[PDB]
Amino acid sequence: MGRDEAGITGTWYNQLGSTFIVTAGADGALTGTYESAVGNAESRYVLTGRYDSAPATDGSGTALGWTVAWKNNYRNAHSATTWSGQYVGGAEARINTQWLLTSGTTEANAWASTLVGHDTFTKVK
Amino acid sequence: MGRDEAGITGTWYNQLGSTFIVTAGADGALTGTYESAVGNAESRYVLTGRYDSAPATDGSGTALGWTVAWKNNYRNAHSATTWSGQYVGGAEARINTQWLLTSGTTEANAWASTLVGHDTFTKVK
Amino acid sequence: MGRDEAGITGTWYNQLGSTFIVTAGADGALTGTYESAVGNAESRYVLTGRYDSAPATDGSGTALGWTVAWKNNYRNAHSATTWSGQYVGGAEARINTQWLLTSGTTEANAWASTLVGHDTFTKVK
Amino acid sequence: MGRDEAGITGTWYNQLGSTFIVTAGADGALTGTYESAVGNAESRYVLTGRYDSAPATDGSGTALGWTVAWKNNYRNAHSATTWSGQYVGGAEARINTQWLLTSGTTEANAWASTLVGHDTFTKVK
Repeated sequence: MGRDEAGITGTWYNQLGSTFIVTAGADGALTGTYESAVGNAESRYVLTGRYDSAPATDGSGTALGWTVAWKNNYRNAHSATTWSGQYVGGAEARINTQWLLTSGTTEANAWASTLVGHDTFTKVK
Repeated sequence: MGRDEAGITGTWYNQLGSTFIVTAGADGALTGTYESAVGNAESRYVLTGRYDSAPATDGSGTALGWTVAWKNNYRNAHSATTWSGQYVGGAEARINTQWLLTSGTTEANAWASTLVGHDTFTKVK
Repeated sequence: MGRDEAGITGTWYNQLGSTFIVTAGADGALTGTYESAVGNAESRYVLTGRYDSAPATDGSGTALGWTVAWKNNYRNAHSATTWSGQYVGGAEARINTQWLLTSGTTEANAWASTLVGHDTFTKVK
Repeated sequence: MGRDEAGITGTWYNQLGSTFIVTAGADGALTGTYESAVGNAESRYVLTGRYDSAPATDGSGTALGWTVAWKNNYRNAHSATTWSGQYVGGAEARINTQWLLTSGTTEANAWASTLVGHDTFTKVK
C-alpha cells in the first residue's frame, strides 16, 4: 500500500561499493542490512529507518532515512551513521543521501565526533 | 543486557521543547515516538534507530541514531529527519545530536533539499 | 610559491552549472567571484577564502574553503554559503566540496536556517 | 556603512574557549585571526569571510561565513574549517554557526575527510 514500497525494497549499491538491502513496509518502516566497503566494518549490520509512504504526486522525490550502528558479531566501531535523503524512481532510480557518522568520544574530543558525507545509491553496480 | 539500555530508555526533551520517547533493546534497537514543538508537525510520529549496545569503557559516550519520517494520521510534511549523536550518562545525562532534515523535492530543487541542525536532549525541561 | 597556487587559480564549474573564478595567493589567500546557476542569485558575487599552501606530499588532496555572501548590486538573498573541501590535481583535476548555506532568520525560525549540500567542481563543462 | 559592521567587528569567544578577532568592512568583507583552544593548532591563523551588509529589518539575523586554513608559521594541520552562520545583535549578541572541517586526504580516505560541528560565539568569556 506504500507508494514507493515496491521501488524502494531491494538491493542498492553506492559509489564506494557498499551494499544496502532493505524492505519497505506499507506504513513507513524500513528494515534491512548494510555492508560497508570502507572503514572499520566487516560483514552485515542491522539497519532500520522510515520513509514517507504517501509522497507528493508532482514529480517530487520520496523522503527517507535510516541508521546503522557499527556493531555486529564481528566488530564494534563505537559509531553510528544516519543517512537522510530522497528516493527518485524511474529507469535510473536513485537514492540520494547525505549522512552523519558520530563516534562515541570523551567530552574533550566531542567537537571532533561527527563526520559528514554524501552517498548515491543505485540499483546497479 | 545493553550497557546504556537503562540510561537511554525513557523521555527526553530538547532545546526547542520537543519530546522524544524511546525504548532501547538489548541488542541495539531504538523504537519510540517523537513530537516536534516546531515546524510542519502535530502530535506523535514513529521513530526507529540503533545504538551501540557495548560502548567503550573509557569514559566515551555511546553512539546512536534515529529517524522520523514526518507523516502520521494528521499531517504529511514530505520529509524525514535523522539524528546522529552520542548519549552521555551521569547526573546531567545528555544526548548530543546533529541532524539532517531532507524534503522530497523536484530534481531542479534537490540542491536545496536538506536542512542541517543540532539538538541537545536532556531528561528534564 | 604556493604548491597548488597554479592548479587552483582559474575558472571552475560545478554540477549545477555554476561558475567559480578564483585566484590563489602564495600564502594561502583565495579571492574571486561566484555566479550561481540556481537559487536567488544573479550575476557575480564576491568570494574570499583560504587554502593550505604547503599540502602533504603523499598523494593527499589540498584542503580549502571559501565564502559567498549573496548580496551584490542586483540582489540580496540574506544568506551566505561556505564551501569546505579539497582540491585534487592531475588530468581530471577536481575540487570536492561540502557546503553550508545559512539564511538570516528570526530566532523562532533559526532551527531551519541552514541548508547543506555538496558540489564537485571541474575545469571543464 | 555596513548595518552590523559595528556589531560584528571585535573579539568573540566560543564554547570551546577559542578566540575569533574580526573586522567587518562596509561592503561585506570579514578579515581577522582565529586561535583554536582545541585540535592541531597553535597561535593565530588568518581568516577571511563575507557577511550580508544590508540584512532584513524584521528582526532577522545577519548571515555570514568565514574560513580558516590551519597553516601558520608554527603548524600545518592540512585542513580548513568554514563556519556558516548568523549574527544576532542586542545585549547578549551571538554568532550562531555550523562548521565544516575538511582535511586533505587520499582518494581512498576521502569519504572520511570532513567533520561537522556547531560553535556559538559570544562577546564575553
